[PDB]
Amino acid sequence: YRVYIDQYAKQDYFTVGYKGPNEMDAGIYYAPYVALTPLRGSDPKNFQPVM
Amino acid sequence: YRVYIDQYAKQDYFTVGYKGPNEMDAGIYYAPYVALTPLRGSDPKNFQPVM
Repeated sequence: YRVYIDQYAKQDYFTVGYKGPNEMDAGIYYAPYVALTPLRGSDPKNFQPVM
Repeated sequence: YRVYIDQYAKQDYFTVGYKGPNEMDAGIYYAPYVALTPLRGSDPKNFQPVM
């Protein structure tokens, strides 16, 4: 058993899981799509940058 | 006669015109001044481009 802490835990528990060898056999999928595309800009009224 | 169609025609008609050899001699003038200067930008509120 790989024991991962849950550092933020409101009560107490343990969740005994499963992870197969595949990334297909999981039980939940985190599927990224686009990752942190940074945007920039500035508003010409005050000329002070936003991001 | 140079017979041009008017492809958007409400009732029907023919307009017999004139165009001289000059482009000074017409009866109406389409005078361009600037042409489709494209403009771009993005509003820093929502960061989504406008054109």
